[PDB]
Amino acid sequence: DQRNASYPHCLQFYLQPPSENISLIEFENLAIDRVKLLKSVENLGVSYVKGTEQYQSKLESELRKLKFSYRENLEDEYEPRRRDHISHFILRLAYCQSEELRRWFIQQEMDLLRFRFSILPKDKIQDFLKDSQLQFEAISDEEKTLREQEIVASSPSLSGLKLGFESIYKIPFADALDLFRGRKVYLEDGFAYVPLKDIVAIILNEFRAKLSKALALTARSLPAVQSDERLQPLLNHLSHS
Amino acid sequence: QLTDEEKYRDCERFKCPCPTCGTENIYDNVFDGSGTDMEPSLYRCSNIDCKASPLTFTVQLSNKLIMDIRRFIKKYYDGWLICEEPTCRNRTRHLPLQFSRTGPLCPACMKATLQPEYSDKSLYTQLCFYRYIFDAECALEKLTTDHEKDKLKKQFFTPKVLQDYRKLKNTAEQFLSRSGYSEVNLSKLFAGCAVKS
Amino acid sequence: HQLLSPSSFSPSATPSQKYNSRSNRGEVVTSFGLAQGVSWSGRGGAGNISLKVLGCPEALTGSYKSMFQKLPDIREVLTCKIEELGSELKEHYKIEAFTPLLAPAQEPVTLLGQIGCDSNGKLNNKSVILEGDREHSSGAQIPVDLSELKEYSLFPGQVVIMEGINTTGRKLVATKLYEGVPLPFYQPTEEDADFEQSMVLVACGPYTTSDSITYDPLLDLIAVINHDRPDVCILFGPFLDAKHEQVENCLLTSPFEDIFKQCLRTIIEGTRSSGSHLVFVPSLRDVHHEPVYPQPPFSYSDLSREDKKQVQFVSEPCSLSINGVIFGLTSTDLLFHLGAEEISSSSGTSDRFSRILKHILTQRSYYPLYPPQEDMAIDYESFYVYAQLPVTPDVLIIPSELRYFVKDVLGCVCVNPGRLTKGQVGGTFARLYLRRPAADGAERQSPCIAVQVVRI
Amino acid sequence: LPKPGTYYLPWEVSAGQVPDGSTLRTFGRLCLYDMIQSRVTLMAQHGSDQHQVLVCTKLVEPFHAQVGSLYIVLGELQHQQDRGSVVKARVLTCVEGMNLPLLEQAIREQRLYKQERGGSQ
Repeated sequence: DQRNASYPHCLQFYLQPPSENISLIEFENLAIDRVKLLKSVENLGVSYVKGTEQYQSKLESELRKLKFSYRENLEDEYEPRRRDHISHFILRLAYCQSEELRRWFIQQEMDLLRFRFSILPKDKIQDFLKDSQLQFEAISDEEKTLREQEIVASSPSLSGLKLGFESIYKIPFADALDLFRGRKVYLEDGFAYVPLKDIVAIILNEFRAKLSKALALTARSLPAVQSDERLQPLLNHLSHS
Repeated sequence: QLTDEEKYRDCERFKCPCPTCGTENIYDNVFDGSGTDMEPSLYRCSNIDCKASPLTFTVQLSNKLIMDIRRFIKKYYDGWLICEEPTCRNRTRHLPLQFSRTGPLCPACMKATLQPEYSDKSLYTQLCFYRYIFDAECALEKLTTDHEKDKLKKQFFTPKVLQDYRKLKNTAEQFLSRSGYSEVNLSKLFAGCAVKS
Repeated sequence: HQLLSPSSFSPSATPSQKYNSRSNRGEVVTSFGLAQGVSWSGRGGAGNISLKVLGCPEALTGSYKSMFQKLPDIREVLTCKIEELGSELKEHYKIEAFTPLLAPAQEPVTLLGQIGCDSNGKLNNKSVILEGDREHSSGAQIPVDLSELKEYSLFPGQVVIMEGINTTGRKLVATKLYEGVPLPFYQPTEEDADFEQSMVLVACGPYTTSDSITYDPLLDLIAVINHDRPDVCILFGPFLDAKHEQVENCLLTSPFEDIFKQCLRTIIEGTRSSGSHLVFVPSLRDVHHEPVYPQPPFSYSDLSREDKKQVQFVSEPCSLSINGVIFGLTSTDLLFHLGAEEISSSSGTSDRFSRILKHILTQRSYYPLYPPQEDMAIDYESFYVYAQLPVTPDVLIIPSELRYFVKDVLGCVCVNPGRLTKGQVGGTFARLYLRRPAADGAERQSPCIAVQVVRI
Repeated sequence: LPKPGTYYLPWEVSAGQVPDGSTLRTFGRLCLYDMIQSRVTLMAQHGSDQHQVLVCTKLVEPFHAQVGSLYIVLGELQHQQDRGSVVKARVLTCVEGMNLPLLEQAIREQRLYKQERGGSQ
C-alpha cells in the first residue's frame, strides 16, 4: 500500500521531497494553484478575524475548489495530498530569493497549517504527533499538584481550577515564544508548563516555522544550479507576478 | 503570451501531393480562408479542376506524416555543431573532449564555443505543430461565436470527419508521447536535500 | 496459402519473374567445420530448448525517453569508456604510469587516447590526431606520426595505448602499438551441457524484391523451415523496408502497423506446423518503429497462448543464450562501415575481414566506431547501458551487404549469411549445428561444429 | 590588507609542509559538494597517487558546482582537531582546460628565480 503509506495524514511537516516524474503542464498548474491558494488565505486572514465561522467556511470552500486536501476521508485522498506536497515543494523552490518573500511564505504556510490543525480530531492529533519527529514530555501528577496554584494563576486558557483531567507538558523556554511573550505561561528554572491545547498549537507552529526556515535557507543554495532553459520563464514570472 | 502563429513561425509546413491530380497541398491550419470561407483544409483539393476529396486519402496522409517525423528525428540526431565565431564558422560532427566554463571548445580557432545546429526545442516545436494542425476540437473551441461553431459542425464536421482528424492527431501524439523534453525528473531537481532522503 | 495479401495493400504488386526463374535452389555455396557427410535435420521444437537474454544487468524490454540529449552526458560517457578500457589494458600489460599528452620529455613515454581525424574526410596516414582522456590529459589533442611504425591498424573511435618520444609536447612519433585484450569466454554450467544436439536456422531481410510486395522469398523460407523442421529460427529485419520504392512514395493503401501485423500473422501461422522457436530482431530500416539505436523490442498484442511459448521478441542488439551457447545478434552493417572507414599498413598479405572482426571483438562494444555513419542515430546513455558485450560470444552472427563468409577469429565463430534478396534475385541463408563438446579436453572446444550457407 | 597568496602544489599542502595560518593558492579537480555542511573535496593526481584537499566554502555561497572541473582556491589554512587541515576559501574560480604542466613549469621557474635573487643576501 504505497498510496496510503506516502500520504497517511492530511497534516504534514513537508520533510520528504518528492521523487516521481511529472509533466511540465502539471508543474505549472500546481505552482499557479498553490500561489492562488496562498493569496486567498492571506486575504481571508486579513479581511476577517481568525477563527469564527464565516472565515473557516470560506477557507474550506477555497480549499475544495482548488482540489486540495483539507478534510479526512477513507477513500480517494491520494490525489489532493500528492498535489499539495508537490505544489508546496515547487513554491518553496520559487520563493527562496529574498528575506521578504521568505517571511511572507512562512507566514502563509503557518496560517494554513494552523487551520488544518484546528480542523483535526483529537486521536488524529495524537497520531500526527507520533508520525512526525516531535516527542513531548508529560509531568507526573505529583508535580502537577505541586505547582497547581502557579499554573492556574498564569491561566493559559484555564479558568476555575480546570487543571484536573489535563496533562501538563515541560518544554524549553525558547520554543514557547508565542505564549512566553505576553505572560501566558508559568516559567520555572528554564522550563514552561503548558496545558494540552496551547502546547500542541503553539509548539507545533513554532517547530514548523523553525524547520521551514532552516530548509528554505538550505534550498537557497540550490538555484545557483538552476540554469535549465526550462522552468526559467515560470520562475521569473512567479517571482514578481 | 505568444500566439499560435508566432509560436509556430519557423515550423516547416506539411505538404502532401494529391494522389489523383498529383498537385501538392500545403497545410498550415485546420481552416483555410477567412470570413465566409470556413472550410476544412482536408475538404477540397488545391486544384479547382481536381475533384478528389483529400479526406479520402487518410492512410496516405498518415504514411507521409510518419515519414516526415522520422526524417526530422534523424536530422536532429545527426548532431551538427557550428562554431560561434563569425570568422571561423567551423562545422563538424566530432564533439571535442576539451570543454570549457561554458561549452565545448572549437578546435579550429580555440577561442569560441560550438553550438548545436538543430536544438531539441525546435524539434519539439515541430512535433507540436504537426499535432496542432490536425486538432479540430481545439480549432472549433477557439471560435468566438457559438452559432457559427454549431453551423460549421452541422454543415461540415460530421462525426466521421472528427474521427479522421482524431486519427491524424494520434499519428503524431504517438511520437510526442516519448519525448524527454516534456518530463521533469524531480529526484534530480531536489537532490540537494538529504535530511529526509 | 499466402496469408499476406499483396493485393489488399496496394493494387500495383507485379511479381519479379527473375526470382521465379531461378534454378540453383538448394546449392550450398560454402561450408565450415564438420559439414561433410552430415545431414541437416532437427526435432522441430519437440525437444528441450533454453533461451535467455544476457549482457547488461538490465536487459532492454521497454522504450525510453529519447529526444533529449546534452553534451556533458556524451562527454562523460566517452571519458568513462576510454578510462575503463585504458585501466584494463594497463593492468593487463603491467605499465607504470601514463604521461600527460601536453607534457614534453626527452625520453620514451606511454600515452592513452582515442584515435580521431582532424578533418571531415576519411582517415589517412597523415591526418591522425590522438585525443586523450579527461583525467590524465584534460582531453588534449596532438598529431601523431606513423612513419616509424612497422605495423598498425586504426579506425576512428578506437582506444589505443601508444609509446613514443614527445620532445616538444605538440607532436608524437609512434614507435609501438599495443594489441587489444579480448574478454574471457563464458563458463558452461551443468544444465548447459545437458542438451545433446540441436540446430539453428538464421536468415536476414529484406524479404521482397525491389519491384514487388509479394513476399515470395518469405513464403519460400517458410516452406524451407516447414520441410527442414529446425529447432530455433532467427529472422532479422527489416520486415517493411523503408527504402522500398513503393513505401517511399506513400503509395500503400493500408497502415504500416496493420501490414506488419499481417506479415507477422502470416509467418507465425505458416511456421506453426514446424513447431520451432521464433525470434525477431528489429532493424533500423523498419518504417513503423523508432529510428534510434539501441532499439526496443517489437510489439504485437494479438498472440495466442500457445504461440507465446514459441514466439519471442528481443531487443537490438541482443546477446541470446541457446543451450548454454552465447550468441551475438546484431542487424547493423558494422563490416561495411568499418571497411569504409579503416586504414592500416601490413608488411604482407592479410585478410581485411579478419582484422575488422578482431577489432570488433577487442573493443568490447557492439558499435566501436565514433563518430557513427551519417545515416545512424545513437542514444548515448542507452548505448552505454544496453550495448556492452558481457563476454566473448561463442558464436557471432552479423548480416552484411558484403560477400558471405564463415570465419573463426580468436576462438569466436563469425557468420555472415548475407541478405536473403539482392536486388531482384535470391540471396542466401545459413544453418548452424550445435553440439556440446566433451569437458575432458585440454582447451575449450568450440560448441559450433558445422555451418552451411544454403542458397534460397 | 590580507596576506599574499603564494602558490603551493597539492602534494605539498597534503604533506603538511605549510604552517598554520599561511595564505596559499592551490588547484585540483572537484569531486563532491556536501551542501548541508558546505564542504568541497578536491584531488590532484600526481603520478599514480591521489592527494586530497578539503575546502570550506561558507564565504562564497551561492555556488554552481561542476563535478570533474579544475578549480583554483585562495584562502587561509587552518588545522582542526579531527578533520585534518581545511582551507577557508575567499575566492574560488572555475578554470577548465588549463595547461597544467605549463603552470608547474612556471611555478618552478618563479621559485628558482626567487632563490637566485635571494642568494646575493
